[PDB]
Amino acid sequence: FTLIELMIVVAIIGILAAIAIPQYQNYVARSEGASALATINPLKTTVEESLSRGIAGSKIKIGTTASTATET
Amino acid sequence: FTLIELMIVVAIIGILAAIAIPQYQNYVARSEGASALATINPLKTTVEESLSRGIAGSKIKIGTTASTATET
Repeated sequence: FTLIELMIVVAIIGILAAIAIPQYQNYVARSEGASALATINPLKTTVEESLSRGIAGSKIKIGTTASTATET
Repeated sequence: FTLIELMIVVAIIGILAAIAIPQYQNYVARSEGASALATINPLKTTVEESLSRGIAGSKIKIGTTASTATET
C-alpha cells in the first residue's frame, strides 16, 4: 500500500460525495394531494346517487356496514 | 633497550601497515543516490494529489509556506 494509492481513494471518495440532492418533499406532497383527491372523488357518485334515489342526506354515512334500502 | 627489541618493533610497524584499503567511494555514491531518491519520492504523492483536487500545476511549488486552498 502506497500513500498515493490512499490519497487517490480519498480524492475519489470526496468526488463521489458532493452529489447535489434536489428537493423531494414537493413530489411527496403533490402525490399525497393526488391520492387524497382520488380517494374522495368516487364518493361524489355515492352521495349523488343516494340523493337521487331519495335516501336522506343524514343517512349517507361512511363505513363498510352493508347499506340497506334506507341507509347508504 | 636492545637493537633486537627495536627491530622487532619496526617489523611489527611495517606488518601493521600494508593493510589493503578497498574502494569506498562507490558505497558513498550509492548511498547518496538512494538518499536523493528517497527524498524526492514522496513529492510524487503531493503533485498527484494536488492535480487530483484541481490545483493548477503552476501552483504546486516547493517550500515550507503554508499551503492554501489554491496553492500547494
